[PDB]
Amino acid sequence: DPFYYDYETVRNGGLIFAALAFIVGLIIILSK
Amino acid sequence: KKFIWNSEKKEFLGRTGGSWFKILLFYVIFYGCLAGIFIGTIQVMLLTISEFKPTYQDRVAPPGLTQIPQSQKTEISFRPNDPQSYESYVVSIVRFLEKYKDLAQKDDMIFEDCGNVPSELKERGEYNNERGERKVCRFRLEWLGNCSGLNDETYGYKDGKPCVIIKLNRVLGFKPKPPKNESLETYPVMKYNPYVLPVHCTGKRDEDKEKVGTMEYFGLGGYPGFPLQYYPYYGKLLQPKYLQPLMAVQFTNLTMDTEIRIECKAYGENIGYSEKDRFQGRFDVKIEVKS
Amino acid sequence: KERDMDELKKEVSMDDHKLSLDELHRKYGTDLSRGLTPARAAEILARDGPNALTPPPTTPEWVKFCRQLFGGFSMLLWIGAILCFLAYGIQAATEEEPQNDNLYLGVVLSAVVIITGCFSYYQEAKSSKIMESFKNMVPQQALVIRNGEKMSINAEEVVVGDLVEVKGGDRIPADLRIISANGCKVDNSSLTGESEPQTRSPDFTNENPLETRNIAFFSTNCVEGTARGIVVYTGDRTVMGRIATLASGLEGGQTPIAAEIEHFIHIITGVAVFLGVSFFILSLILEYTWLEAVIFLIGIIVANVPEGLLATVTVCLTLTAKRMARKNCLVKNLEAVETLGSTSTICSDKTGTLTQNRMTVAHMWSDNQIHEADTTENQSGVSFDKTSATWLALSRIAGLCNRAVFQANQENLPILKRAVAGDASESALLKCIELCCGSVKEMRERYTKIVEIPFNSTNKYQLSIHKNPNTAEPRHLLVMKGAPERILDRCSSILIHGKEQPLDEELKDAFQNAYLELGGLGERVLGFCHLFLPDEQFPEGFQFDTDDVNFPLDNLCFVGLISMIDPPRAAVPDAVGKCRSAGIKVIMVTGDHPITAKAIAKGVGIISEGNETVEDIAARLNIPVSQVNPRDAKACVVHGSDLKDMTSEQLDDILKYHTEIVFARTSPQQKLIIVEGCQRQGAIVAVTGDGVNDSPASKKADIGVAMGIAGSDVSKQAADMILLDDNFASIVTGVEEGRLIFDNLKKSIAYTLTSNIPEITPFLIFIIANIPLPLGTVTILCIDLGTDMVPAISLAYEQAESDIMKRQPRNPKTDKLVNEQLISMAYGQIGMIQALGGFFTYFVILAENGFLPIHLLGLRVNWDDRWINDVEDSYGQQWTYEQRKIVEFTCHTPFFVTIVVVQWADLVICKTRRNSVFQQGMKNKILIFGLFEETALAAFLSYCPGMGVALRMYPLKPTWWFCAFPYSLLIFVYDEVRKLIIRRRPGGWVEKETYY
Ligand SMILES: *[C@@H]1O[C@H](CO)[C@@H](O[C@@H]2O[C@H](CO)[C@@H](O)[C@H](O)[C@H]2NC(C)=O)[C@H](O)[C@H]1NC(C)=O
Ligand SMILES: *[C@@H]1O[C@H](CO)[C@@H](O[C@@H]2O[C@H](CO)[C@@H](O)[C@H](O)[C@H]2NC(C)=O)[C@H](O)[C@H]1NC(C)=O
Ligand SMILES: CC(C)CCC[C@@H](C)[C@H]1CC[C@H]2[C@@H]3CC=C4C[C@@H](O)CC[C@]4(C)[C@H]3CC[C@]12C
Ligand SMILES: CC(C)CCC[C@@H](C)[C@H]1CC[C@H]2[C@@H]3CC=C4C[C@@H](O)CC[C@]4(C)[C@H]3CC[C@]12C
Ligand SMILES: CC(C)CCC[C@@H](C)[C@H]1CC[C@H]2[C@@H]3CC=C4C[C@@H](O)CC[C@]4(C)[C@H]3CC[C@]12C
Ligand SMILES: *[C@@H]1O[C@H](CO)[C@@H](O)[C@H](O)[C@H]1NC(C)=O
Ligand SMILES: [Mg+2]
Ligand SMILES: [Mg+2]
Ligand code: NA
Repeated sequence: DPFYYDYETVRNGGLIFAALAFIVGLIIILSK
Repeated sequence: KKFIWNSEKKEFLGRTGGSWFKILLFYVIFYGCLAGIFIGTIQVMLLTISEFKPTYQDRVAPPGLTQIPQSQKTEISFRPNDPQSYESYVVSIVRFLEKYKDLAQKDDMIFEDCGNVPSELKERGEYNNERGERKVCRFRLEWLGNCSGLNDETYGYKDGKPCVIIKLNRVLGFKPKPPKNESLETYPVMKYNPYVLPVHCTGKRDEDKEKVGTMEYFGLGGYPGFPLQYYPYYGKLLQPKYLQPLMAVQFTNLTMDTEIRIECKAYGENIGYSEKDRFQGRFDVKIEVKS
Repeated sequence: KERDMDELKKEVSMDDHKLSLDELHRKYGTDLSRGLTPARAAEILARDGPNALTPPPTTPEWVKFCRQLFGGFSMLLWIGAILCFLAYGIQAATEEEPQNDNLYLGVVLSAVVIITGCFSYYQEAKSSKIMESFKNMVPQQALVIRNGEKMSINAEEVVVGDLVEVKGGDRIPADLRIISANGCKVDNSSLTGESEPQTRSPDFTNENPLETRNIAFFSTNCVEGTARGIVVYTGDRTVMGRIATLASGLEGGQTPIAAEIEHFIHIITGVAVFLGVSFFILSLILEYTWLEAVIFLIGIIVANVPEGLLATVTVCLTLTAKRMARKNCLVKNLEAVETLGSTSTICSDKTGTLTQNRMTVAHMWSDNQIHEADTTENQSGVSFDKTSATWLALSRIAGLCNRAVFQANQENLPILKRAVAGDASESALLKCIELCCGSVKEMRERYTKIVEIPFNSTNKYQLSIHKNPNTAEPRHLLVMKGAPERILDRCSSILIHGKEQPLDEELKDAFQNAYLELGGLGERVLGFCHLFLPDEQFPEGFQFDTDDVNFPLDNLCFVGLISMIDPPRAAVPDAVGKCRSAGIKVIMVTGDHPITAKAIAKGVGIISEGNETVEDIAARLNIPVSQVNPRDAKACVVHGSDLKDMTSEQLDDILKYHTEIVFARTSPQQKLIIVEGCQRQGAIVAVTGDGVNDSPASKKADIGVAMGIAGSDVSKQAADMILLDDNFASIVTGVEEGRLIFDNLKKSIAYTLTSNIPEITPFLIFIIANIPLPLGTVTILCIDLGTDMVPAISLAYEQAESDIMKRQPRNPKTDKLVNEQLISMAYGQIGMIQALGGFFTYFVILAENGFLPIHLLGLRVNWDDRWINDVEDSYGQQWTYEQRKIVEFTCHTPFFVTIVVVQWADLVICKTRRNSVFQQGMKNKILIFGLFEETALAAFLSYCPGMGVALRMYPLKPTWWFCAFPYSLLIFVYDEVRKLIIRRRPGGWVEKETYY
């Protein structure tokens, strides 16, 4: 039915993105 | 230091005349370009959508269930004697049903007589513009018995034992699906389960359910619901002057001078509900006929 | 009546020291040889107060906490919170089911000030606590003579009018009136600024009770010798006591950074009330009643207040103060970190601040040649040639014929900063032989001393005879030292590369011009000579008792001269050059003799070489000084005797027409008057001192710089900055960081000020066009106090776009922190593109769901209504209350994301004010993380399970993140081409309107 949106996949993708970008930024500030 | 207004060396509000002109000219050019840019992008946005269908329709997944007396708090409080006490209700009922008169639905080129019996759905092709302006099935006031009458300009409604019709939220391409014959305890209803969307009213608790004595439903041919022959909706552009189905509910045995709560819940598979939106699928009303 | 009390202290002190021995004992009622009875001592002990300065006025910790909750900026956030609860009072009592938005904001605005107060208070308190670990208050017992008996008692147990005796090494307790001395030299360094040890003579010498010698002073140490004296003043009534009380009763002034904050608030509130009022009137003209119009006025004015800017500013200043503490340059004030950057006139102290305040061997005369010894404090200079025989012969005269030795624990300490017992001159000689000529320990015992002659009161000469240990000659070695004019009379032979020559006038006058050269350079020169006694006339067994002429006074062999003076610190000359290079006018303010101060000024950079004073021009033309024109003299020496007879206009004239000024012999009060004269010009003044005379100068100055160790405690408490390492180059670092943080502040501010346009425009057109709300309140808090926190802080980590130490100091009347250009950019251009970028995303979301933008006009009437659950869209669909409210909140969330998207480009363009981004470069790792964290946090605030439940922030459909992409790229390209035209056309248009 066209009245349904897979919001769970998009939400899951937004959280994985929010996790990867934060850990990458942490690697950015820890130049060793 | 706050009298920099003017000087004999040319300053106004802080700067000279030639400088005010330069700055004003720059800001006009800057903002004009910004306006043209916002317009160009918003035009691209207008071109990414069609005229016959909204791109996103999931935020209207569960259709609503509204009423005719759009009360300030979904409450119906008036006096069975004072005519001005219930004027705000009747005025809205007459204005709502003003487009349902036999004289309003007179053109045979845009109206089609569906029938006296709720039948299967009527699909008028695809949603494109290859076909002309679709037909809208007629719905005369006579279907809602005891809450229509053949009154004059003012629909003399019910003072005692009032009337409250319900309406299914018009949704484009929405195909109502009534519950299966395997009805999971749906509060005595007629056996016309396949070609009508059921809607049953009730109280809310042990008190409201006892205060409300008898309810009488009225619809197409006498069924408490909406006939499937009027769905789905094809938009306002392709189907202007469309008449969604109506269904009236009258509360005959009411306990006067007592505010009681009524929940008219619409049943079906394609009808969802929500604990945050008391109107998605279901419908609430607080009636109080104080004499 | 404290106005009169401060005035009677700004006056130079007076005295009755000029009295006969009989009259002083009659006035004080005290025996000259027995002091007073202990009962009479305890009577004045319990009469006026113990001999100790009244402790400073204690500052409770709750006082300075409530202080950090107030201010100028926090005051704006306080009045904003008051308007939030006032608007909430109107909205609650007048409409049905009021919303908790405005109250949620009032409690948030209050919390912003409290958190900022706790953080800034923790930083200033942390600064004061480490200062509490620097008070090495060691009680010092004094030697007081009472009832004919000597008694050692606590310093606080001394009273007025009693005999007090001090030993060489003992610190003078209170202000004494010398009655009997014996070669006693006191150290008036920490008080009046006199460098060399000024002897204390019982007879009255000078009218000024300061230059005189019959007065011992509070906080002064007896260098050598011993002396007696009657206590005149005690406690706060002392010299340095009244100076300290003056420093405690002086005003600190208004810092330039705070003046810029106040000037910033004037513009923020000016445009905030302008918009609030214009829209209040526009609202009443449309349809909204007074009830709703007042809420519009307050909401518009309050929303125009930068909420997150207080924390970013406080943290910005904190981040710079951190680097100040890393290099041991502590600042007791969190904002005094910027004060050095705005400095344009430095008033420096000579003795103790510019110089090391320690006698050190400067130059030497050997073989008719001047050799400069390393006078640096860290021994990082050129070493003289130490291979000839004249150097060994001279070094033995100085290392042997001297009354100076090291102490017990002086072993692991450096050769220079170690304690040495004796005269200051003998101390410099010992530290020079122990550093350039090996060691003096085994070298002194190598020559067994037989008969010595100490320094004499007249014809001051010091001589001694020693046994000869060379494995060649058994003749006794006689060494003698003294003033050059006294040794020239007692010599006939001259040493040259080892052999002797007569006293020929060709090289003798060559020694005289060298004497006048090392003397005119402000140094103290001494003559050293030695002679070999004939072992055939004075055998190894003959004892030459110290009575008659056993050694030939004349016909000696002079080796050379040795000059000495307190040298400037290591990084002092280069630092002065760096301050004059940045354009800071350097003016020396000291109380020392002009003969030494003029030379020090020429040697540090205050007086450039070639520039002549009013006196030098007169000496060059052999004409009186009253003939020359003072305009022909670029520099000038101002004597303290003449400064007393001056007005304000004359001091203004001294400071305007003269670029290199040196104030010599100026009393502490005169130092304060000089500081006030420089402030009358409207320029920022920074005073750097060490002694108690610099306390009223460092307190009144916009910023006082005190030495962490070589400076007294009084001037250390009244100053706003402390140099724990005493490295004067820290001043150069302070002015560099002070200007750098000022520019990074301009950037950090324009960043937060740009976001105000897209934060307020939704609510504005909401009232104008009657459209649903494009941006919610919670979503605004997630921008000001959420995402933008890290980019605004990372914007402080920015570096210099050019050479800051090359440009001139800012003008307090011209170059403001927040000028009309920054508003023309943030509020005028950048924030404008950000607001349009937000509205685009708003229309995109609404039009794709079925609510075309053309259909959104006048829709807020039935939109914000909670009961019209059949609101028709452009396609005819009926929307309930929560369905369309779900769309409005999922329309506020992408608006917030839109702000972050445009903030990407806004952070990259505000990162550089003039240079291109490709020129500066994204090397700021905190800024890169500022973008990564901002993005991850923005996505997290939308896609976390329960965001639509707690903050009403629904997840976004992945197509909305690109609705703001072209707007951000537009912001970046427009500002990049803007900075480009500023580069190629630095003339006026693109620079005087956009460059902020
Ligand atoms: C509509 O209203 C009429 C009254 O105007 C109802 O008619 C009554 O019906 C009852 C039976 O239920 C009879 O006993 C009465 O004699 C009728 N009275 C009149 C005046 O007709 C009618 O029942 C209502 N219709 C419905 C469907 O309830
Ligand atoms: C309509 O409601 C009334 C109540 O208002 C019902 O009549 C009551 O019946 C109880 C017994 O259960 C009596 O004690 C009351 O005195 C009655 N009241 C009146 C006014 O008659 C009545 O039965 C209901 N009728 C229908 C058709 O539901
Ligand atoms: C200007 C450029 C270089 C900045 C790089 C960051 C851009 C490319 C990133 C930052 C945030 C990102 C979005 C993050 C969140 C979502 C929801 C997710 O389930 C799909 C990906 C999607 C739709 C991303 C698209 C690309 C995006 C906009
Ligand atoms: C809701 C609508 C009607 C309000 C429209 C407000 C617009 C027209 C106002 C808001 C801020 C204004 C600018 C504010 C800042 C500058 C720089 C200044 O030195 C000259 C005025 C100038 C150039 C203004 C031009 C007009 C401007 C952009
Ligand atoms: C001079 C050039 C570089 C500017 C060209 C403008 C480009 C960058 C702009 C113009 C219109 C914009 C698009 C407008 C329509 C859509 C569909 C929407 O739901 C998401 C935004 C999206 C995907 C935009 C992406 C960026 C876009 C293509
Ligand atoms: C549902 O079942 C009833 C009997 O249980 C039957 O009479 C009726 O026709 C059925 N309806 C449908 C649509 O199957
Ligand atoms: Mg000093
Ligand atoms: Mg803000
Ligand atoms: Na101060």
